[PDB]
Amino acid sequence: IVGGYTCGANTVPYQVSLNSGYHFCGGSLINSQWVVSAAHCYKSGIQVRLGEDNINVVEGNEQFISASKSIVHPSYNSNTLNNDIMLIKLKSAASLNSRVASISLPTSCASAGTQCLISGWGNTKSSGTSYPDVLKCLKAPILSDSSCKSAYPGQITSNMFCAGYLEGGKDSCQGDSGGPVVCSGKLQGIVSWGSGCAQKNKPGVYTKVCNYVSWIKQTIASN
Amino acid sequence: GRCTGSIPPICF
Ligand SMILES: [Ca+2]
Repeated sequence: IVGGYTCGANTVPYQVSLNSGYHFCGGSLINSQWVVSAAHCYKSGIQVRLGEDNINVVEGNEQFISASKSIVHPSYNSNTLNNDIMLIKLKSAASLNSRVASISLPTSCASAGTQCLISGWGNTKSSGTSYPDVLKCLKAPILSDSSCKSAYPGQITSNMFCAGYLEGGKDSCQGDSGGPVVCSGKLQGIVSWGSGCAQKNKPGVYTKVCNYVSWIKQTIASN
Repeated sequence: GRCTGSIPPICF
């Protein structure tokens, strides 16, 4: 996260880190046994790390649980990033409390201008790289679909939205992929792609979670 | 470039 702030320990209790011997993506806990992340984050050997703040120090609220199932949307296109969503089933249920908690799925899509919270352990620099120890946060608005399309001609599908800034300096970046965009207490977005990070006129692009609620519920029910 | 914020990035 570029241009953001230190969240504070366990203030984003649905935020998870996906770990394969290193942090490589974020995700969002949606019930005690399931996480939502980006399809582009798929790999074998995922360990889900819940209750993290400092991802480099064991502090006491961590739960480390192996993925049992990692389910990429059947229509994910890796060239366009359409349908950039994956469901991860945990091998055992997480213990839910104030510091490890699920986030609600949307009952409707969010409107342009709605302020959202974007979080992750990604890069905090727009030029070069620096990776934080602790979780970072950014408040960012949903942009109009026309502004999104003007920014990214020919590239924005009905399953994507833009959030953030056009003036530069505030965005999700390397290591934030798969993580949450939460608006009014609902998971509306997944960190998906952009042209660089925090560049002028190039806002972040996010998977539009409200389109997938029925798919998520059916997938969980059947697995 | 057009890239994902994964480690490593996926760019296009
Ligand atoms: Ca830790």
